[PDB]
Amino acid sequence: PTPSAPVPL
Amino acid sequence: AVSESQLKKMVSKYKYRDLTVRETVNVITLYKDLKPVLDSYGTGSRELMNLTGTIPVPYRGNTYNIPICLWLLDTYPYNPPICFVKPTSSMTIKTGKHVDANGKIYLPYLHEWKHPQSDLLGLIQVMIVVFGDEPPVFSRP
Repeated sequence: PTPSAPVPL
Repeated sequence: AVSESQLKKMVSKYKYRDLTVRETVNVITLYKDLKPVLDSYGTGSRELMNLTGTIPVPYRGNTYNIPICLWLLDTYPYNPPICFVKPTSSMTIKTGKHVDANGKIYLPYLHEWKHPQSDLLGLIQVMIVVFGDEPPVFSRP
């Protein structure tokens, strides 16, 4: 339930 | 643990109250991390209900909890919601085709929005597909 985002290319 | 009674309260000034409450219930039932809140948008006097939290977005076989905020105007569902990606301190907004510098979301679904064909569940379904293809936020490298 914690906001997450993918790593940059 | 909100209730339909409390939600109806939040939208006392709305033009389509039950329709807004009904869809909000549908959204928070399917998307457990989206919470309804009555807050001010732009001006302290412009109180509106918004759905804030995250939505599950699969990106290359991995699910990410993308932070968003959906402002429901007092004309919902006849007018589309105003949507934003809300980056945390560990991420940055990826300005691109569907997201501007301020994190405002742009989607064909929003641009041509019309009741009854358009609804929040449909909108979020679109976001999951679109953001799964092009994430609106990325972690700080």
